[PDB]
Amino acid sequence: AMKKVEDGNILVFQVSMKANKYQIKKAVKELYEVDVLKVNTLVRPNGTKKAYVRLTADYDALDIANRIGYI
Amino acid sequence: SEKAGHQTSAESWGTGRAVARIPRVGGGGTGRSGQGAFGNMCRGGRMFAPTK
Amino acid sequence: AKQSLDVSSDRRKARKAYFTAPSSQRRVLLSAPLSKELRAQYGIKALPIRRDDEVLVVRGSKKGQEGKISSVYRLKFAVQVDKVTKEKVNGASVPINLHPSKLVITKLHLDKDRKALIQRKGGKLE
Amino acid sequence: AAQKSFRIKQKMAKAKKQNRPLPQWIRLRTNNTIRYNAKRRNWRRTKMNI
Amino acid sequence: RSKADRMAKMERRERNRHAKQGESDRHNAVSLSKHLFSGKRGVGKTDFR
Amino acid sequence: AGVKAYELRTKSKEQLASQLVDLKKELAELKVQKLSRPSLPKIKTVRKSIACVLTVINEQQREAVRQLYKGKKYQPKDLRAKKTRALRRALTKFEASQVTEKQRKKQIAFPQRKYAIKA
Amino acid sequence: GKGTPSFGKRHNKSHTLCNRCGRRSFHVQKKTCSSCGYPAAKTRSYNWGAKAKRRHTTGTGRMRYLKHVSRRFKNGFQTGSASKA
RNA sequence: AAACUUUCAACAACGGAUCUCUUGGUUCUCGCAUCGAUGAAGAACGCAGCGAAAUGCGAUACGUAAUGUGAAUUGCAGAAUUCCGUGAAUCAUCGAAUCUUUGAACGCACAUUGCGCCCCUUGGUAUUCCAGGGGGCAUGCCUGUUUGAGCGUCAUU
RNA sequence: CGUGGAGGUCAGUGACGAAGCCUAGACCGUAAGGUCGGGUCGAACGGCCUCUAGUGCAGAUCUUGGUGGUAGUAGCAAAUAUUCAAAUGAGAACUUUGAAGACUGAAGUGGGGAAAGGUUCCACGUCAACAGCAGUUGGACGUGGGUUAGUCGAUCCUAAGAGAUGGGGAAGCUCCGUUUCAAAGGCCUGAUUUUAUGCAGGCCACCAUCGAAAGGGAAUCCGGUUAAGAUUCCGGAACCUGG
RNA sequence: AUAUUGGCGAGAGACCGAUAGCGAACAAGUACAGUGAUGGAAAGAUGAAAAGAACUUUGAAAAGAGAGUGAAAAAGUACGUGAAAUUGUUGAAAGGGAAGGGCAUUUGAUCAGACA
Repeated sequence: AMKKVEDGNILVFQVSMKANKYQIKKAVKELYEVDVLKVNTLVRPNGTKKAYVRLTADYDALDIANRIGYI
Repeated sequence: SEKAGHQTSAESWGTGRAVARIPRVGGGGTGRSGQGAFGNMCRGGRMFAPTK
Repeated sequence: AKQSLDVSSDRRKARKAYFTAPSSQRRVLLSAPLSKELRAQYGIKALPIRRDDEVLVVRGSKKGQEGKISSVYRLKFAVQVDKVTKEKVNGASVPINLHPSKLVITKLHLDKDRKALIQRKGGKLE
Repeated sequence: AAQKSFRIKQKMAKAKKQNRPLPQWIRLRTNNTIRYNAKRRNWRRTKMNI
Repeated sequence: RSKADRMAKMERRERNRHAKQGESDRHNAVSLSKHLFSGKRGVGKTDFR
Repeated sequence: AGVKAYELRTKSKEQLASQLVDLKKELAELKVQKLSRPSLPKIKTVRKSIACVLTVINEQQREAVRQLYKGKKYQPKDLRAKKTRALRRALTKFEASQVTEKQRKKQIAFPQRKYAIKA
Repeated sequence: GKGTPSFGKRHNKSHTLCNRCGRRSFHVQKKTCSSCGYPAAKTRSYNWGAKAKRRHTTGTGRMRYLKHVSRRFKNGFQTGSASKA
């Protein structure tokens, strides 16, 4: 996933099951004050939902990762 | 108990060279299947003349 | 003997009520008597043991050793007096579990609620 | 069957998370009669029947 | 851990003597199978080759 | 530690709302630290603190509605008595105690008189 | 030809997971469940099956509601709260 | 003559009988009446700082609030005020709440995590389009209200 | 004569060793059996007078569990076949690399998929069990990582067929039937300026719904990239439906 | 007044004591088999307390040998007592196509009683 932070400008999250692409796109835009270009989601084999969140080109995913903490 | 020993669905197989006449537990796969039942001599069977 | 209908005299009931008793009912069972010093002092025979009391063992191989309780281990029906241990072969130390009916309390650790308990059971305390 | 329904998939996820040995620290508890994971499953030995 | 790891070896022994290839081999032997012993085979069609 | 039950009851509705969002910011951060650290026992206490706020906020909204419908018939179904099914479908204390007009003249006339046989 | 070579042909499921009893006894073409009677209104049970009942009577489940009824009766179906004496 | 075969003791094996145990079963007596459209019995999936199962519970998820007792829990960690007290605990009690997706199952539908319509409300240059949040939409029957239907029929204009 | 429990009695025996078990050691009774010594072990058990019964086994092609002779024997022989050095290792006919020798020979021992299986896919650690020889290796065991779609499918439509409602049968669970002896229901513009829609007034008679991951069907392709993923992510370039 | 192998809370037994008693004393309607209706087991016990054997020395390691804890390892997570089939080692004895049995004595081994 950390490879996908640098190259693709993509954050990776675990998301609650009931959400769809509209609600994730609204929640990331609320919590982090960051515009989203497109969200791509998959269901993991262990039963939870992953979500690849690509940010826009104006915003950098390296700088947001320091604020939340994971790097 | 009046029903103790009778919670089984056995049935006899017939007359072969290598097997007895006691009714045996039907089905297969558990390890109880193929054992004697319903007799006073059988393991897991009722006793003779159940005390009333 | 037994002269009531709610009480039971059955052996299989009394062990099963003991082994599956909850912790609040294990507190009353894990009780320790007071010494003849304190029995003259407060006027009460027995008390439930507490964490911070000082105690003297009176029966067992460890008879004659005294120390403060570390912690009342209710899940094993046992009490771990401090300074009463067995050292292992590798230098490590292991506490010895005791039953608190074989203990004798010499000093009490008084809180507010322990005073009212002494008042309840008829104590003089001071 | 690689075209699976979700109800079929959700029961795979529960069988996947039960496919583990017993934890090591449960050996150390008081009055442990539990020894091994006696409900352990394997794809080779026993089919789980959907 | 070595206290716990040796308890894995102590509890493994009973399954190794019965040659279980896992802790998940619970294939059960039927005591007496029905098609082996319940039959009388005379002139005509028979129960196998 | 964590939040207390009785302390939150003195707070207002605007403050019980802002209490909760600041708690959920902590629980978001502690799930981040849960993967870096091997064991993080603090996350139990901040989790029950969120549940303690939601009980109090639900209670202040429900005791508002009870005084809204107080003294007026037809309160809603979750606010009524739960008692059981067959006891709600039954005659009340007034209706079972009703008796026809012919019996009421009789019970006044001939009640069960209290007597004794000694002398 | 009736034994082991025809057992290779068995790969179409007759039954699927039931929604009510979760039993894998739902016949597809009949659109009914052989174990628990669904989509009929009543649960399929019979008095010839004694062990059929004991697998699915009350008490084998969680009893989310009936485990509190004997306690709420013993107090007497009371309301309000305790008075902090 | 050893080897080998057979019989017997000693010690060691293979195996789990015997004796002594016991939180379970069985039978009799005694008391009691309390499931559900305010969503039950059952079912599926989820939850613990470290759990697969039993047990507990429902996105408030081995619980929360209320009450009682008055210092633990324990396999390791952790927290030290939570220790002369609005207060520990997998305690007990239980009168207030939550209660996912289902189930008589109730908007239609189901081998689909499928598909609508209505109201209030927020965001997108929006009564109509798309989306987010809250409350809704079954059938049979009863009493009542409201708008109606028929040369069935009465006065009247 | 013996065994399990019951009421008595010996103020019976017992952690200085009760029962149980072994014992080509002793004694008694014609016999069922009883007593004693020695070895083992660790906690309860007898004699007598009576009471009671789930009370005595060698056999039932008996029942459950356990062990032998046969026997280190039958066997491990279809699918043309393996060889040498080096590294790894306590160990190599079997693992890895290189050098040789062959085979499947495009209706394949190759490259993908549908049913079906459910993590076997990949990496790190590692061999008690399994792989009917072996094992350092594995589809094993231990811990983790990994499936991204406006365009590919499902979802939509109907086929043979399943099946509610209006009704009529049936003591009844429920059976018939699918446009039927039913009062079975929607859409458009307005005239707008209390603003909501009265009404201008028409048109329609079609009257649930389920049924194909091979039929019908709006719309995407190349090039890169990973230990494992792609017509799905990156870069580049297009098309479609609702607005 | 009367009925009750279900639910809930109680008390008892000339009952069974782990092949018995319910199928289930334990993570039991569990594991497992069958498309499905249904079928459906096995499995209690170290010791008072884990004090579950540091260290030393052989071997790659498993384990062994010493030491060591404990009243006892003849209680070492195969764990109380550990019978018989069956097997190993030592010792005694016999043996030309079975073995074992009965009556009597020799031979070798072995053993209590008893006179004061």
